[PDB]
Amino acid sequence: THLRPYETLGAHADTMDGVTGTRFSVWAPNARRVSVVGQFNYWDGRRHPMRLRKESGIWELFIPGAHNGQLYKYEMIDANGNLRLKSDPYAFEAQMRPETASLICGLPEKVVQTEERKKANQFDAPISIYEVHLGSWRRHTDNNFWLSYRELADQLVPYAKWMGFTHLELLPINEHPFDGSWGYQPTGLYAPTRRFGTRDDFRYFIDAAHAAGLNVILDWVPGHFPTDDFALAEFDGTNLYEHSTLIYNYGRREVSNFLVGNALYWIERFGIDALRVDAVASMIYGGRENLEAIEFLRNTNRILGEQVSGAVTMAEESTDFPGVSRPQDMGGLGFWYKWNLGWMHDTLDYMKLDPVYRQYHHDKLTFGILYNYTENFVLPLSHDEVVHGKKSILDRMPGDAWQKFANLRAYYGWMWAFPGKKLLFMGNEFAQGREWNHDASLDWHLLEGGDNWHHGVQRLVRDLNLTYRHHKAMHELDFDPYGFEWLVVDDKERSVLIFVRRDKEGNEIIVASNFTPVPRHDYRFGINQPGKWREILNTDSMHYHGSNAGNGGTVHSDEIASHGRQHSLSLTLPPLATIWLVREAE
Ligand SMILES: OC[C@H]1O[C@@H](O)[C@H](O)[C@@H](O)[C@@H]1O
Repeated sequence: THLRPYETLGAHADTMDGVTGTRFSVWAPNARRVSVVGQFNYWDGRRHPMRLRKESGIWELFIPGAHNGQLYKYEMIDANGNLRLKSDPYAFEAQMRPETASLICGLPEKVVQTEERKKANQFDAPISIYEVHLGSWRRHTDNNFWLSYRELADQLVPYAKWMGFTHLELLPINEHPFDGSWGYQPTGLYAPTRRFGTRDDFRYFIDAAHAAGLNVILDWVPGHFPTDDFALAEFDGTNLYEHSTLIYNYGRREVSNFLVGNALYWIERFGIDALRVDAVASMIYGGRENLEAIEFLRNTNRILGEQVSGAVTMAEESTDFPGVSRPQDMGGLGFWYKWNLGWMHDTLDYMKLDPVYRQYHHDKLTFGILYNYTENFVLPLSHDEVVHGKKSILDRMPGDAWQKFANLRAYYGWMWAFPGKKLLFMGNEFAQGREWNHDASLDWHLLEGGDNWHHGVQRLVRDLNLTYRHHKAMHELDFDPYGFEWLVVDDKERSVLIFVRRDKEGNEIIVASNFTPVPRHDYRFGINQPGKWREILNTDSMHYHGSNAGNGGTVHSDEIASHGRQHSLSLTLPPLATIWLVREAE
């Protein structure tokens, strides 16, 4: 009604007086007269004229014979007296490249969210996200054509599922005219792009993802106004959706309706489990504060939480605007999760340095625990990091080849144990050497031939995901100080960092990282829980083409004081590696 305007505006199928047809509604308070033109009219605007309404400003009409499948637009007389063809803002399907225009299809049946999908979005869940641009994941060999939604449901769902990810994150699949925007310069907010098939196909892709046990996070764009093809600027002749560089007018009721309404659309009518909002800073800009942007995010989040609890939202915000992932009543904004850009910048800068200069930059691996409780973090290695001459993640690493791969493997070992949910952009899991190209398939060829270093990283990421999801200690208490404790925080001259993760029932898994090529034998450190400890993950294993250094079985604790603790372990730490230890019941 007042929240889901997509249910009454646009083109919908109805039958009045007995006979069937479709009814068209468009919001335009100004503008002299408005008509519907399509395949049922010879595109003649003199035929079917619409009637405007007073206390809404909506032109409407019920055209008999006009059915699902035909194309249509609106021929209007702009409030300044101009003749302009407009596509429906609430178009559910469209046609890209060789034109622009709306379709008649109506709304899809609608999806009631199951309980396993709500459980998976929670703060106590393991959450590991595979971020993908549908247009450049893979391509057909012969001709370089895109995979359709249905082919992605048969190839991209099983892959993300086998690799052990819990979530799939899509770069924007709303209709957009150019591939170079990656989806962030949209023209139709309610239509899945037609690049990969119909909107029912997309719906089928989401069903398949649910059926495989994945949740789906969709990149959502309320921060970028349609500045293309004349799709939403000067709509009726006045600044309908825009202000008075082209930004939204979040102040108006109906505009806020068009945006909020779009959010319930994806979650209820496509079964989307979460929404991510980018450039939140670009939206809410202390002194520039756009009061109406801050309030729009707060109302969206509040309404979502009330109308579809179980679904959550995530945000990227680059100015440390306090309280991004906190309840509205204080700081506010009201997002469930926040991208940890600081950690991504810190660990990468650290990771980049010659292993030999790391002793002077230790503070880049520790500093992130100081503020881990001010926001609910996702640790993101996303698309922004591998474009525009920023190099891939693997090209950031130092040394000859084997060293770059050992470094990258150790980093993932660190990343997957650090408080925060995980996000990995496609191509990173097999260590692509080249930067991402939206125009081409990923470098899947690196994985051709006999077992190689890239298979090694790919196997690691899978074990990393599987292990991480098995042990509560690794995910239960990310956002509670009890969940993480330092064991060795100040071994700067050797670059060794050891800490513990802790589940609700007190169980500890020990994480040790060696960030230099020098292997450490008989490395002694204090523990809280004496007994028998055993490796469960070792990034230097030869299964990932490491050198296979390690502890080769159970190691018992010694009652020998160390680092202020009554008991200790003496271990091998493999070079440029991280390991995880679990305690054996006795
Ligand atoms: O089109 C398919 C092929 O395209 C190339 O650009 C990629 O590097 C290959 O890995 C891929 O398999």
